[PDB]
Amino acid sequence: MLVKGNEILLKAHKEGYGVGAFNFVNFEMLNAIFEAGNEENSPLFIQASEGAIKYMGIDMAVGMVKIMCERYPHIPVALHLDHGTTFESCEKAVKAGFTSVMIDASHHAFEENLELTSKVVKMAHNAGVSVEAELGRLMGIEDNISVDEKDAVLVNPKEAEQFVKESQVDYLAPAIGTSHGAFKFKGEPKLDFERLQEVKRLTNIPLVLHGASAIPDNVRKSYLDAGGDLKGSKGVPFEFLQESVKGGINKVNTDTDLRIAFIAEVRKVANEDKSQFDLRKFFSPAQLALKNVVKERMKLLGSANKI
Amino acid sequence: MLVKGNEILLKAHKEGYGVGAFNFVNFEMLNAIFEAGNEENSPLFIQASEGAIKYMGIDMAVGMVKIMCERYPHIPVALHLDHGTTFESCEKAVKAGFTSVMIDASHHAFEENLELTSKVVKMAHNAGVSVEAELGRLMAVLVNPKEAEQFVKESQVDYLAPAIGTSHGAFKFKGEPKLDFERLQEVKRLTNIPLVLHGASAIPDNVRKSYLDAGGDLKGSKGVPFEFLQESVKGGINKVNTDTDLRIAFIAEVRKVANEDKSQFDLRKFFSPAQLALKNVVKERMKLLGSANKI
Ligand SMILES: O=C(COP(=O)(O)O)N(O)CCCCOP(=O)(O)O
Ligand SMILES: O=C(COP(=O)(O)O)N(O)CCCCOP(=O)(O)O
Ligand SMILES: [Ca+2]
Ligand SMILES: [Ca+2]
Ligand code: NA
Ligand code: NA
Ligand SMILES: [Zn+2]
Ligand SMILES: [Zn+2]
Repeated sequence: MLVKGNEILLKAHKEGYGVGAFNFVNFEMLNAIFEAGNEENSPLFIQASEGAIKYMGIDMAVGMVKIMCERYPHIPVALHLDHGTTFESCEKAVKAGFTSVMIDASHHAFEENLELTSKVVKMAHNAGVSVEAELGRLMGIEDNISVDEKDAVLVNPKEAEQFVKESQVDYLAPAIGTSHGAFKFKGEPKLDFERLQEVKRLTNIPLVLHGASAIPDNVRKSYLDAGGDLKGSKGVPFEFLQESVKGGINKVNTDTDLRIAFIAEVRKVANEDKSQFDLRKFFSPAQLALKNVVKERMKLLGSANKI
Repeated sequence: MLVKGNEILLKAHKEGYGVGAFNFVNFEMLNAIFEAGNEENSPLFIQASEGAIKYMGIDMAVGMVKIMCERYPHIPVALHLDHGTTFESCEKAVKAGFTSVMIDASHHAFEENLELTSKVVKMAHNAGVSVEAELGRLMAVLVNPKEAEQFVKESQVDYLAPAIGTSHGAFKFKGEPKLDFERLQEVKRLTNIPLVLHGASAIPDNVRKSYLDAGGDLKGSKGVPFEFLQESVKGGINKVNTDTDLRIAFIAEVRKVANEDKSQFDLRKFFSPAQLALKNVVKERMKLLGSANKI
């Protein structure tokens, strides 16, 4: 059933596994994510960014989710606002029926981030919805990066301790070296697992990893075979995602992998039959590929069979 | 708001216009259809086939439509089961919240068709939803006006789909387009109810061109000319099933995006243009059929 996000992540935190948080922009993505959760018997964060809410309309985002939850009442699901940018946006999401909201003010100074985050928390908690906030910048720590300029980019763990204590945020996204999109690393992947472990120790709450797509070999292969361009793309290795969970990550934001898998099949159908214009013949294989990405990720993070 | 199909077709029937009935299989198609209705101030028949209902889940088909009706409360909308094949399928639709259902037993003997249709009509009318049935082969083999007269009186169906020369899909005519408008008018005279044209896509020139420019193949395809559609409405057609045109327009833009940027994998970048092309096909059709500005 639809539940507050912190009910799902507190279980993950205590039992030491990670729960995939999967973005959707329409029916096909949503359906495939839910079918994956049903087949793997796994809890789920379903998320929509502000741009996805603009695309769908917030009434439709929430609406489709509630219908899916009624279809599969046994699956614990949190409906989560991804990268909320203002108090007002988080407020609209609460009113609309989201059960978790991210207020992302990581680009603001520490005092402003904490102030805005605390304001959202007071509002959300009053409505019985959980809150995520973020510290650090979601960009790659390039090689030859200043030893100090690294501490000006990644999460400052002492900041994280105070941040969580004063804001009462339910979960925290600490930047440890990932970033959004298909182009995460020039050269070999590297994440600050020491930093992660220090944050987990200091805060003792569920933590969130953004930019956690892996760009699996089979997915890259499907996209390339269908004539797509992924030159220079590098995701977070499966081994790193498991290490992240060991280090205290409980929510794993995954969006890019889903879209590559999905669009690879759309491109393939278009390539292989020029006369095809039944939408379902494009979107059925696309759904299956996305579903399969989600199912494998659920097993990897250890959320499979945790319902 | 969401209304029984007869509310919409009776007005169209009395005032002599046609109302486009547009199929959807997901959110993008449904949103573009509704935005068309909003921009041309037109009533809407939104339909889902048995196949589309399997694809979406009937719970999602109805749910999405109701959300859209709440988004655009001024637009009269009928939610219609296209090509129901059994009593059971029609009943599920009534129970799920459809406000219109087609029971299609056209391929059966006249007697079986009338029998099954009368059963659906009894259940549906009991629940306040309208019913469409079909007579004739959509490809003698066309509707028999005297059969239609009897079929309508005994079955009490709200609207009828008489076969007059159309058929589904992009390949409607080997040669020149022809419809039996004489047959249409006789059916209209003898039944005096709203009539439904299936296989009504036109495959417009701009849509065909967008599809071919995008690498698609439409060799040999031919739809119902705009002029013939207008002649159909004049002859008594009030519901005009349109599906193929929307899909070609939509998929043309999807193909184009795939062609022009191999690195693009944001779904919205594919489906935003596809929605706009679909919306524009539907807007023009609303104007053509005369349902524009009827709100
Ligand atoms: O951390 C992530 C995903 O990480 P990933 O890119 O590795 O999958 N997320 O927060 C999801 C990304 C949201 C962006 O979507 P919009 O373009 O609609 O704003
Ligand atoms: O009459 C028509 C459409 O006519 P058109 O093909 O000229 O647009 N309709 O009844 C629509 C047919 C819908 C079929 O879709 P499925 O494949 O899901 O069964
Ligand atoms: Ca941020
Ligand atoms: Ca038939
Ligand atoms: Na988030
Ligand atoms: Na129909
Ligand atoms: Zn993110
Ligand atoms: Zn039809």
